Amino acid sequence: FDLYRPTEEHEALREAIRSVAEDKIAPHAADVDEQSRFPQEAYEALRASDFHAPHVAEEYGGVGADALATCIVIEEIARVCASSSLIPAVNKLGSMPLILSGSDEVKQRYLPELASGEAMFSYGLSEREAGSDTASMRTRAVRDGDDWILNGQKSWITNAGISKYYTVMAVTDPDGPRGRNISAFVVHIDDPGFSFGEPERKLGIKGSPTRELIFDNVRIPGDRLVGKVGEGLRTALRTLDHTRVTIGAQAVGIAQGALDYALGYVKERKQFGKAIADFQGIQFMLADMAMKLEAARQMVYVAAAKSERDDADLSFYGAAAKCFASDVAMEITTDAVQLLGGYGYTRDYPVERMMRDAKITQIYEGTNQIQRVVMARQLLK
Amino acid sequence: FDLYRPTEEHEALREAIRSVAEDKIAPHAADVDEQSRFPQEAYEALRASDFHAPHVAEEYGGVGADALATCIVIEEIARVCASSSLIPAVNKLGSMPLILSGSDEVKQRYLPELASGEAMFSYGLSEREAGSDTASMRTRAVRDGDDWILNGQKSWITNAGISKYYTVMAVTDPDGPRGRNISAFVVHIDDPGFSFGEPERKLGIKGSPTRELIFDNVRIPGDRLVGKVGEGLRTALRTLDHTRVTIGAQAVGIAQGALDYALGYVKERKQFGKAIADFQGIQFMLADMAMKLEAARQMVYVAAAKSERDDADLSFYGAAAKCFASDVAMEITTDAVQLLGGYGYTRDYPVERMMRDAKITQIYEGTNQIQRVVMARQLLK
Amino acid sequence: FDLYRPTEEHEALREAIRSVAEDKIAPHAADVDEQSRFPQEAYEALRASDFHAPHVAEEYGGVGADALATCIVIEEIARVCASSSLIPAVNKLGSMPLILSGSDEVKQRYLPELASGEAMFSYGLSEREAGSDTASMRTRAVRDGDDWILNGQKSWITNAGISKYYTVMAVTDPDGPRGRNISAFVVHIDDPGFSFGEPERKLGIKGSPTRELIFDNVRIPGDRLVGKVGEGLRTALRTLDHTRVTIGAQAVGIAQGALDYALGYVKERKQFGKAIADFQGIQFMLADMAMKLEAARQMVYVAAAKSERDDADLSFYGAAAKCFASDVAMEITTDAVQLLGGYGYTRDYPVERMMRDAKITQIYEGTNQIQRVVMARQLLK
Amino acid sequence: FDLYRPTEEHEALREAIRSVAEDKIAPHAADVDEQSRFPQEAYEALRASDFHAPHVAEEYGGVGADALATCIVIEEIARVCASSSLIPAVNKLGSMPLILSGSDEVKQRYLPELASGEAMFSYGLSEREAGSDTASMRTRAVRDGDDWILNGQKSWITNAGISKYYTVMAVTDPDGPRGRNISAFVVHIDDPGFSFGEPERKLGIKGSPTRELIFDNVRIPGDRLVGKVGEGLRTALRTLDHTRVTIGAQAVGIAQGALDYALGYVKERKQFGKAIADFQGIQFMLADMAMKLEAARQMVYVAAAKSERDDADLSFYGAAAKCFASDVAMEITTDAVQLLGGYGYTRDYPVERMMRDAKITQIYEGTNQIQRVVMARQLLK
Ligand SMILES: Cc1cc2nc3c(=O)[nH]c(=O)nc-3n(C[C@H](O)[C@H](O)[C@H](O)COP(=O)(O)OP(=O)(O)OC[C@H]3O[C@@H](n4cnc5c(N)ncnc54)[C@H](O)[C@@H]3O)c2cc1C
Ligand SMILES: Cc1cc2nc3c(=O)[nH]c(=O)nc-3n(C[C@H](O)[C@H](O)[C@H](O)COP(=O)(O)OP(=O)(O)OC[C@H]3O[C@@H](n4cnc5c(N)ncnc54)[C@H](O)[C@@H]3O)c2cc1C
Ligand SMILES: Cc1cc2nc3c(=O)[nH]c(=O)nc-3n(C[C@H](O)[C@H](O)[C@H](O)COP(=O)(O)OP(=O)(O)OC[C@H]3O[C@@H](n4cnc5c(N)ncnc54)[C@H](O)[C@@H]3O)c2cc1C
Ligand SMILES: Cc1cc2nc3c(=O)[nH]c(=O)nc-3n(C[C@H](O)[C@H](O)[C@H](O)COP(=O)(O)OP(=O)(O)OC[C@H]3O[C@@H](n4cnc5c(N)ncnc54)[C@H](O)[C@@H]3O)c2cc1C
Ligand SMILES: CC(=O)SCCNC(=O)CCNC(=O)[C@H](O)C(C)(C)COP(=O)(O)OP(=O)(O)OC[C@H]1O[C@@H](n2cnc3c(N)ncnc32)[C@H](O)[C@@H]1OP(=O)(O)O
Ligand SMILES: CC(=O)SCCNC(=O)CCNC(=O)[C@H](O)C(C)(C)COP(=O)(O)OP(=O)(O)OC[C@H]1O[C@@H](n2cnc3c(N)ncnc32)[C@H](O)[C@@H]1OP(=O)(O)O
Ligand SMILES: CC(=O)SCCNC(=O)CCNC(=O)[C@H](O)C(C)(C)COP(=O)(O)OP(=O)(O)OC[C@H]1O[C@@H](n2cnc3c(N)ncnc32)[C@H](O)[C@@H]1OP(=O)(O)O
Ligand SMILES: CC(=O)SCCNC(=O)CCNC(=O)[C@H](O)C(C)(C)COP(=O)(O)OP(=O)(O)OC[C@H]1O[C@@H](n2cnc3c(N)ncnc32)[C@H](O)[C@@H]1OP(=O)(O)O
Repeated sequence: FDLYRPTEEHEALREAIRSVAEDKIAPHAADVDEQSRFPQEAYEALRASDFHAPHVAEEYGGVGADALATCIVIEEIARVCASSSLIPAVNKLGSMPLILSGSDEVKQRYLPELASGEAMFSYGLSEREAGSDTASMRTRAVRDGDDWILNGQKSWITNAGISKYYTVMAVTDPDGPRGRNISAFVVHIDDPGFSFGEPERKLGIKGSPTRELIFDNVRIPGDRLVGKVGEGLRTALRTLDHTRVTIGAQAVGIAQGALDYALGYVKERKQFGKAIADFQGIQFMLADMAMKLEAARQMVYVAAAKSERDDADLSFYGAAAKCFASDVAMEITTDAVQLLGGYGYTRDYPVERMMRDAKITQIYEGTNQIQRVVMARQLLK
Repeated sequence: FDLYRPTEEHEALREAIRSVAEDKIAPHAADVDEQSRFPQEAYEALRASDFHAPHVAEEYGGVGADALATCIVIEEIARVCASSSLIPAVNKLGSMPLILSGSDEVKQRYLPELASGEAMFSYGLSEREAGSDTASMRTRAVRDGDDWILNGQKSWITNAGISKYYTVMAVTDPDGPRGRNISAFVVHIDDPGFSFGEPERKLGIKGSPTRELIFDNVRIPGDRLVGKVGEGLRTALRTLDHTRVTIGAQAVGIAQGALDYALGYVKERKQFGKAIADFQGIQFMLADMAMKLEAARQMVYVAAAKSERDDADLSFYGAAAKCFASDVAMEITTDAVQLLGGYGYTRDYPVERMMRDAKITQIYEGTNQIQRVVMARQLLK
Repeated sequence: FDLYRPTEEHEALREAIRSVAEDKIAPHAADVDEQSRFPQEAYEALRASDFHAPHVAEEYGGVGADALATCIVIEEIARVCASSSLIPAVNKLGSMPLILSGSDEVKQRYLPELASGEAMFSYGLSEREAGSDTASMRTRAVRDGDDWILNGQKSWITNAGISKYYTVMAVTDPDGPRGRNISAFVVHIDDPGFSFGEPERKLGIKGSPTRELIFDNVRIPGDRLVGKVGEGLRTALRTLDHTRVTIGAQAVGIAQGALDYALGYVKERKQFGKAIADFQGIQFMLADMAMKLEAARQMVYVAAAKSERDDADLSFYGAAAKCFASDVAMEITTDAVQLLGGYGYTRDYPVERMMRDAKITQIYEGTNQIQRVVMARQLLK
Repeated sequence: FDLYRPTEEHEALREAIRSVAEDKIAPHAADVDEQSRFPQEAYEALRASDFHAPHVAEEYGGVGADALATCIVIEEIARVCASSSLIPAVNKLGSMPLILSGSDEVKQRYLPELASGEAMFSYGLSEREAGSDTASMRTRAVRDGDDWILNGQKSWITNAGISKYYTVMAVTDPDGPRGRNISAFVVHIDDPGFSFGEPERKLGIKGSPTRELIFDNVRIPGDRLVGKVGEGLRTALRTLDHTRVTIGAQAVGIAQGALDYALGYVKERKQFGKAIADFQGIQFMLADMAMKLEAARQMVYVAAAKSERDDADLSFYGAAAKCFASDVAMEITTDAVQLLGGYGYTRDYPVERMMRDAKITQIYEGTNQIQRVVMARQLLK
């Protein structure tokens, strides 16, 4: 009766990534956060064992991992270092427009490099004046001969400056129909006229660089185009249906690492002659954490399986899984800090970082408010 | 990729029970509640299509439906009439101690009658002074020759007076070790010295009779014994691991029928020139309802599959699924009443009954407080 | 230091109404609910001790109680019978348009009768197609000589059929400016062409009659007019600024009676060898109930004092106090049912009625959704 | 009708502290947090206008401000800089054992210095192995001639290293009765054998130093004793009844500054052609923030007035106000971050610091869990 559980191969993949995460990634998490620096140790351990971008097809030298497997990887990394979890998460986000809409030549040019881990990918959608409202973006791409000239800026780009390649969405016709006048392009770190802004000072995922892309007449070849002229936003949003699920998986992981730490702590700590775990009010809190986490985890796995089959209701299930899991992670991390008392408020324990990191999950890949707008559209048609 | 969904056979069973529920059961739900009377129409339609006790093995003339199938049946009935959903739910609860612990002869005597629907089952555990604290029960069974003599009372028995057979737990040794001095017996409606109390006046599931069993020197044969002397509480609690999941499935159904009604209503109703559904604050409420329901539904299906395999962690997952789904159903029904305004507060719409019925799901088969005690034990060992 | 408490005279008024409520009103509450019948015993005890309409000015034979005193009365009644609390609450709601906008002659005609308790008042604003959207009402009043002719219907009128007088809002010019084409009139129970609909079957406040007013060419004298032609909605909404606070006071009372009962119960009931109150998870629940109730109570008193002074920010504080206190009452009553276990789900204990009654407080005098619309307008200008 | 509001003198004090806070304190808040350094600018502006310790009696050169006035000061500072708010809050916490239990000579020695602002006070209760469980503390004070010798350690001391004087609680008889074998002493920064630990690295209130006190045979005169031998814990806990209210006032302030910023932001920011404030889902969020804040604020003022009169139920009201206001501040700050989107997650806006600072309010002066233990004791006796 193999209903409603991961396969044996998924559970073996879980032990393998857990093992890389606990030995190679976890030891460096406090320092990655404290110095706001890229988790280089984690990148190298993920690259050595093929967990840095597992979703890439075997045809390109990839692992060809399914959508649920990929979620388990991101979850198990996020359990110990949220910044590190963004290596596979943003590698998927940036590459997915190619995998969904790109020509065989574009795929063949870029995906092998991701597969071997010589290159990381970023995704450039958001701007200063168009975050949630992606259709109002102002970055322009103009034909010049067979070339494209890009002008404008993207905001908030994860792994910017480290990533070699940048999937960038830009207006290809300012008079074309709203939502359908935008195209996707691969931009290289060394393209002319392309700079980065100063790194953001953030609440959490501090080791993940977050920076503006600035495009000053960036000339790029015509073969940088991903899919069809004007179909770029369509591709960028179809991407978010799949990747929202991985941010759900991240939130679950962050929540799980916080619960693991709090549980271990309250079994050991004694006040009034008893373990903190022996107080029923604490038991009730722990039960609530565990029950909500498990509900979020299963809902993520249901959405991941939907992502793998491309089920017609993926839009609702990806928004619900991401929203739910991020809300739950926010509550659980806040409670994990609480359960350690004074100690939980200090950087000597990891729970305060986990609380800081959880808060991003409610904002990126579409604010939980936008998630609710998307869920309501699906219920009402 | 058949991960994290019901089988095609489960979806065909869903359309069949939905069809019986909408045509034969739903039309009578308001009257079942209003007159506090047994849903006889529903019993007859469930019996005619083999949904009154689907879990019984084919060996006994049953459907031999798996634990998830059984949950979908209870869910789809509970969508339209919570009182009716208790026909399969309490049939399982009452029969499960036989299925788990009874001899071939006991099973062969009672299960065929349930399978054909000539008999309903009830379960007698709780007492006046021992609800949550089952191990402190005072109903006694004393050997007399080969017979047993039962003395005491059970409280709160669902389908009492309608059920022909009663799985009753009683102390078989007042000096034996706590938790392990209790046995299970099948009691017939016509056994000597056995009466019922006056029906409870309840908030909801009003058509489901709820009554005390009174045992005044009830003489019954030695072959009424279910499993082993002293192992009765062990069996009764193992039962609740499986059946807690069906109360989760019930809560989901109640919540789903309330959301279906509220959605339909807010698309039609206009204030300030627009459909109520067009107000973003209402959209956010509806999204929250739908997202929480879906998280509860999936968590129930994960627990049901665990019930079918008898996974070692069933105890945690059944308590979490039941607790979560009942909490969520309470919130959603309260919000469904709200979304209809004045109309939602009247018995002309079904949402107020659905709110009243949802509240029981937080109390029976173990209060949500006891669910949290059980979940905390499992996390801490 | 007389800051942030009621006066000694308010505390003496509290003991007097508590005393009338516990002896004369409470004994009949279960029967008032069970038979859906008017609380006649309560009306007579409130009339005998001047608590049926205490807000009326001494100039009219009234008690001239301030807005906070009036809230304490409604609170202390609502502690034992929510239906009874609506005698002073709807007496205020119906009379307030006269007190605020009526001529000396209108006041002199109607308020003395309320003061002595020969007459109850109702308020007719809502319609079938205009609840929340009051400005879209369709009840019309047309001049004919010096008379007015009323045509249409009002929905959901509390104490209808018992009340002698009806403050009714109607369109006095279908071409006039939206919001400012409506007038208020006093309608007598015996006016020609005036009938009532069949009583609503409700979830709670079942002893309070709730019925449609039907106006079939109701001819009434020109001196029935309350304030100025077209200024009627302005008066009706100014009323709701004051009266929303009394529904806050009601919710507090309902919540307080539920907490009183649950506390008393969990001190007495024993499971597992201890009082239910000795379990820390229950302690935490009780603390949460008590803390939220007290926050709602104080916020109501702050709004009541604002109502008495007519502070400029009353609109925000009345909506916030009503919304908060009703949300809190809904949660507390739901938890009070839970704390009694099985017993809490039966009509032999009063907590289930208190839960049913609490739910109305989230809907009338402006849905909590409308309360949030009003609060957001005030924050944003 | 002067019910349920601050006096005119309280509102004039509010404008004066608001004015000092916005001009002299607010400009430095981001840098105080970013460099984890003491808010020296704020100390000097508070000292110049007599807001650094306003509660001290005029008899000692103080302002003699009442308990509500003192709460408004802490609230208005906390609106712009939570670290700065702890100057008056910890000055009160440290001095209160003297004000409540100290001799005229002890008061005359220490309070004038606080009043003029030449000295700050700290309070040393908590230890490594006794936080919540204060009665189990192990710091010892032993008589030697007329002197006392202190040995042990205190944990988590706010303003340690800056404060000149330290009210320290220590065991004065290890064989005496639990709870009643402890005394309070004033310790000077230059007493022999007294050192500080390395400053804690914290989530928030980073400019407030938090450090261990280490006592290595600290010899101090007999006249350092505050009140009576063995009555020290009694005094320390009576203190917390008053000071818990100021942490409520702090939380309110933090919440208010976060709401002020979010409101201002959502009126200006446009997506999809409209101000973010024009989206009803955002309106509902803002209403909820404002309504909960106001309920917390009033409940704090009610508790402050109780603190000023020393009402018999202060214990319940101080725990409820502190718990409620800190829970509400945690939710509101989390929502304020959310309402700014990406910007809210960066240190260029103050909302993320406000979220980090709010979390401490749930932990110090007694964890919200301990607050619930205290509230349940008061309800149940
Ligand atoms: C750490 C970090 C990393 C990021 N990485 C990337 C990346 O790699 N690639 C990329 O393209 N982007 C990235 N982003 C951008 C991120 O997804 C955007 O911030 C997000 O889409 C919100 O946009 P915004 O900040 O402009 O907020 P806005 O759109 O200005 O929204 C502000 C507030 O308004 C609310 N709101 C907006 N519209 C509505 C509506 N219609 N109804 C109700 N409420 C509404 C929002 O929920 C929010 O609370 C990143 C952001 C962060 C913080
Ligand atoms: C409609 C209905 C149908 C029922 N049908 C059946 C049936 O068919 N068969 C059957 O055997 N029983 C049946 N019951 C009984 C039901 O399961 C019991 O009410 C339930 O086990 C709770 O028992 P109680 O009412 O005695 O509450 P108590 O055990 O008295 O509990 C009272 C309160 O204390 C709390 N509490 C108790 N122990 C703890 C603890 N250790 N820690 C924290 N909080 C605690 C509970 O959660 C509850 O809130 C039914 C009940 C109802 C209402
Ligand atoms: C027991 C009872 C007694 C009553 N007594 C009286 C009385 O004495 N006098 C009287 O005049 N009326 C009375 N009423 C009417 C009551 O105040 C109305 O039901 C209320 O104003 C809501 O109107 P409605 O039922 O038409 O709901 P609708 O206005 O149809 O609202 C339906 C749903 O839409 C939501 N909604 C509506 N507008 C918005 C919006 N703009 N933004 C977001 N959500 C929105 C509402 O909150 C609600 O959830 C009574 C009602 C009841 C149930
Ligand atoms: C920034 C900061 C500043 C501080 N400043 C001062 C200061 O100036 N002076 C001072 O004396 N102290 C100070 N403290 C100490 C602070 O008040 C303590 O941390 C607090 O009393 C909790 O103690 P703890 O950390 O040892 O947690 P513990 O007591 O170990 O508690 C751990 C967890 O167990 C829970 N818990 C404990 N007992 C129970 C129970 N009986 N029932 C249920 N749950 C329980 C707690 O709520 C918490 O969630 C400060 C702390 C911080 C973080
Ligand atoms: C991970 C980060 O940090 S980066 C990404 C962060 N940003 C986001 O997640 C953006 C959040 N916003 C969005 O998802 C969208 O802008 C929304 C949901 C707000 C909708 O905005 P709208 O202006 O209403 O867009 P609309 O729904 O018209 O979509 C525009 C076009 O894309 C298409 N589209 C939208 N969603 C999808 C989808 N899931 N799959 C395929 N196409 C889609 C539309 O159908 C439309 O094309 P069409 O006109 O030919 O049908
Ligand atoms: C559906 C209704 O309306 S009817 C049922 C309603 N009532 C309930 O759900 C009862 C709620 N209460 C319970 O579940 C239990 O009484 C609990 C969880 C509170 C535990 O009570 P305790 O006194 O702590 O019982 P304890 O855990 O010692 O269990 C007693 C015995 O049953 C066994 N047992 C308990 N749970 C299980 C289980 N899930 N599977 C098998 N055996 C079990 C124990 O191991 C023990 O036997 P042992 O001593 O040989 O190990
Ligand atoms: C107790 C029950 O069961 S009965 C009452 C139940 N019904 C309600 O509570 C109704 C709920 N709805 C309302 O409060 C209103 O209809 C609202 C808040 C939704 C606003 O509706 P809108 O169409 O937006 O009305 P608007 O705000 O323009 O008000 C109409 C007029 O009344 C005035 N008005 C509104 N509120 C007030 C007030 N508090 N005081 C004085 N005048 C007011 C307006 O200023 C306007 O007159 P103007 O154009 O001369 O300024
Ligand atoms: C601000 C910070 O960061 S510093 C302060 C941080 N720490 C705290 O707030 C500590 C939290 N803990 C406490 O409040 C207490 O230790 C509690 C509530 C957990 C109670 O602990 P217990 O061991 O149960 O203490 P108990 O209630 O017996 O109190 C000990 C003694 O103090 C007395 N006492 C307790 N509360 C008070 C009070 N509010 N007023 C006066 N005396 C009091 C008791 O009556 C008792 O003396 P007694 O035996 O003569 O009656």
